[PDB]
Parts: sequence; C-alpha cells; structure tokens
Amino acid sequence: LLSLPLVGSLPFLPRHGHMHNNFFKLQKKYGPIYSVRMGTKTTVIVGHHQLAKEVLIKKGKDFSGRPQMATLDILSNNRKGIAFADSGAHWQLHRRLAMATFALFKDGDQKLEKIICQEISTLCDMLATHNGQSIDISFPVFVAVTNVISLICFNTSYKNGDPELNVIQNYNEGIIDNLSKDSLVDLVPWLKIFPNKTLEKLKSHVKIRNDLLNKILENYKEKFRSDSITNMLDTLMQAKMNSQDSELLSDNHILTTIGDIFGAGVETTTSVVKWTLAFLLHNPQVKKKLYEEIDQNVGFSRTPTISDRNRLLLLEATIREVLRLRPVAPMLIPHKANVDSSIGEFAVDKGTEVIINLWALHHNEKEWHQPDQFMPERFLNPAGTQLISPSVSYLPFGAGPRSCIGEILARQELFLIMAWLLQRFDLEVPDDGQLPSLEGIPKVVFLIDSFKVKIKVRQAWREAQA
Ligand code: HEM
Ligand SMILES: CC(=O)[C@H]1CC[C@H]2[C@@H]3CCC4=CC(=O)CC[C@]4(C)[C@H]3CC[C@]12C
Repeated sequence: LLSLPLVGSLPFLPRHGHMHNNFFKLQKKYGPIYSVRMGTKTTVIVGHHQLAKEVLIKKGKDFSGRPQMATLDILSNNRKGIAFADSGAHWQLHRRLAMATFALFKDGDQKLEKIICQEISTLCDMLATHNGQSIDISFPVFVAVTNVISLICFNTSYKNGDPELNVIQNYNEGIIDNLSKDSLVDLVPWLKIFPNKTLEKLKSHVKIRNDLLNKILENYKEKFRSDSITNMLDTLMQAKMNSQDSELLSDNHILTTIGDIFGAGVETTTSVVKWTLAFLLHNPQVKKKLYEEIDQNVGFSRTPTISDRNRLLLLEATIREVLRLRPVAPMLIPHKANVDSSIGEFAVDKGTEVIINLWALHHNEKEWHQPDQFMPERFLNPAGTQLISPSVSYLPFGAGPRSCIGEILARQELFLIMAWLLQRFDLEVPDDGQLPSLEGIPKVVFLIDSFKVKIKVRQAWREAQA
C-alpha cells in the first residue's frame, strides 16, 4: 500500500497560536536554526543568541537587508524611509541624519528630558481630572509622546482638543491593522491567493497620512533657515541643499523618513506603557514596592527626573522585564542576506530572508530562570542595590546595522511616564474586577487589548500640597 504524493508540507497550523511562539516550539525538534520555503523564497529562522549575534553584529553588514513586502511597499513608498528600506545609500544616509538629530537635544532649553517632562506634566494633569473613574489611558498617552516626537521633528506640538490627533490615531490604527493580519512574518502569502481589499484599505489610510505630512512639509519650506538647525526636518533639508545626494533626499524621501520616525516613536512607546500598567495590575506586590521606592527616593518635594533612574532601580528592572516578556518586535523586522554568507557555518544564499526569533531568546530556559514569569527581581542583584544583566540572550532594541535608533529616547520616555504616574496616581483595577489579558495581539507591534484603569490621585500627593 502506497503513500500519498505530498505537494506541500508546513510544520504547524497557520493562524493557530502566535507565530513567534510556534517557531520557538519547533526548536525541540529541529535546532535553533532552520528554514522554510514558499514558492521560490526561502526564509531562515534563528532562535539562539549566539547565531543571532552573528546575524546582527559579527556579520551585520551581510544581513542588513530588508525583504520586499506588498504591504510595506505602500507604507514606505517603495522601500524608502529607514525601517523598511533595503540597505543602501538612501537608507544609510537617512539613518545617520536621524541619529545626528538626537544630538541637538542633549542640552539647553531643548534638553530632551525637558521636552518629555513638559508633555508628561500636561498628561498627569489631564488624567487627574478623571479622579475616581475607570478609563483607557491609551489616547492621553498617545498624545503625550506624539507631542515629543513632533517637537523633535518640527519644533511644534498639538494643542489639547486638536482633532488632528484623532485623525492620526485613526489611520495609525488602520495602517497597523492592515499591515498584516498578525506578525509581519507570514508563512502563506494569502493576500496574493484570494480576492481581498487589504491593499486598497492600506492605501487609503496611508494616503491620508501622506497628505498630512506633505501639508506640514509645505508650511515649513518657508519657515526654514540655515541659520537655525534645531529639529529633524532642518537636519534633512540642511543636508539636501549641500548637495550626488539630491535624489536621495527628494520630498518623498524625507516624507517617508519622518513617517517612520513618527510611527516608531509613538506606537512602540505607547504600547510598552500599556503593557507595563497591565503587568502591575496583575502584580500588586511589585506595585507596592514601586510606590514604596518612589516615596523614599523622590518623595513629593519635586517631580522625577532622569537622574533618579540611578536610585529608582526597581522601576528600571520593571521596564526591563516588560521588554523581556513582551518585546515590541517579538521577531524584530525581517532581515535579508545582501551577499552569500553563512550562519553557524550553514550556507545562506543572497536574497534569503533571515528572521531572528527574539521571543525564543527571551524565553530560553537555559538562559533565564522561570522565563514565563514576571520577575523584575531577575534584573537586580540579591540585595537590590544595583542592576544586573543576568543573561546575554536579551535584545529588545536589536543590535548592529539595523538596530533601534531611538532607544535612548524610548528608555527615558518610559522611565519618566511611569515615575510620574506612580508619584501622583493610585492605579487600580476597575470596579467590576476585570484585569487585562497579557496574551497580547501580535501585529507589526506586539499590542495588548484595550483595558481600563481606575485612577485616583494619591492622598500623599494631595496631603503634600498644603
Ligand atoms: C520600547 C520602544 C522601542 C523598541 C523595543 C524598539 C525596538 C526596535 C527594533 C527591534 C527594531 C528593529 C531591529 C532590526 O530590524 O534588527 C527597531 C528599529 C527602528 N526603530 Fe525602534 N524601538 C523602540 C522605540 C523607538 C523610538 C522611540 C524610535 C524614535 C525615532 C524608534 C525608531 C526606529 C527606527 C527608525 C528603526 C529602523 C532601523 C533601521 O531600519 O535601520 N524606535 N526598533
Ligand atoms: C519597533 C519598530 O520596529 C518600529 C520601526 C518602524 C515602525 C513603524 C513604521 C512607521 C509606522 C507608521 C504607522 O502609521 C503605524 C506605526 C508604524 C507602522 C510604525 C510601528 C513600529 C515600527 C515597526
């Protein structure tokens, strides 16, 4: 009796469980590195830190490419910008100019910390009006960090009530939902198989956003002067008139770059805040210690500041643990091999998509103790007097040529938002008992479901205004 001809095989069910976890589970069978092939395209999936650091760092320039996706073509305006641009002149030029801009905010009246604390103070104010109510803090936060990024890009911010923020949130939500059903890593290229309106939807959202950007671009071409270089949009225009590069800095090129900066800045950081609050509602004991800690080292004589990250250690560990358990990009962004190269002595041909399963790196049992648990203690020494790095299998922000450019902005924004929130507010479970689900919704960003927090102004903050 004969066996059936097999026209295709896949190692697990599509749309069943989270991709990053499904790949992780296969390592029991196949090893920390393996490949899958769809049609003519081969994809490799790496899930151990050693091989990862080889793809990211050691042979970084070999694997610094981005694969083309129908859905990303639209968002990045045909692989422009930074995040979704192939490695090349365009990419390298803009990446450095972006990174350069963060130097203009290292001191002065535009010290990044001052720009941040300003919008947080607007934030805490707004929230305080909801004293004794249960609310979704997504949009109050979205607004705060949008303002920070807008100040970095244009030296401007939005006024409270401005409906442009709403327009932005709508297309932000729409781009994310249509960018991919789930993770960016798709096994089967569904959208090319069945009739669907996925691309039409994404175009019409991204059109709105590109309109809004182009509008800002025009109403800044007049306000620009080489005598004043203070923000990201200045930096890009400075470098354009000095030009071989006149093509690499067209309108569409600066548009799309500002695009990635705006998106990355707001969505990643707002997601992580939410994940942070969510975890603390599940773990009161930790929350108590964070309250206890903040009262000892900052009290109520003043508002928190960067310099406090040197003493508010448990808060720092907490943020570190949230980024461990729930990475923003559980599988980073997909990489590509620019040349023929190797990983763990295995040949990898030019054009091969390479995927780093960061989920596997943060949940590896040999590297972490009880990795499935939320234990910020893991990032502190046994006394709790300094921070540690208990594993090298940890890469929230990536590494090497395509690593995160806004890590420093992000780490600060997060630290300040929580510290302020913790100083001023009692954050509790809403009256009907519902906690949020820490299962999460993997899209291009690892989101959490909407949820509510009952929010009260702490007595100790009130009884210290007299
Ligand atoms: C907690 C917050 C954040 C996390 C965990 C994070 C993490 C990451 C990761 C994993 C990547 C891709 C790594 C790779 O492809 O190898 C990335 C890329 C990038 N991130 Fe972030 N990020 C965060 C916040 C931000 C912020 C605040 C900005 C502000 C501008 C930003 C801008 C970018 C850009 C432009 C890239 C593309 C890099 C490239 O293609 O060369 N991100 N980030
Ligand atoms: C963490 C990360 O990789 C960042 C780098 C580029 C960022 C994205 C590119 C710009 C962008 C625009 C949007 O309208 C939704 C948010 C997105 C889709 C951004 C979400 C987070 C990304 C994917």
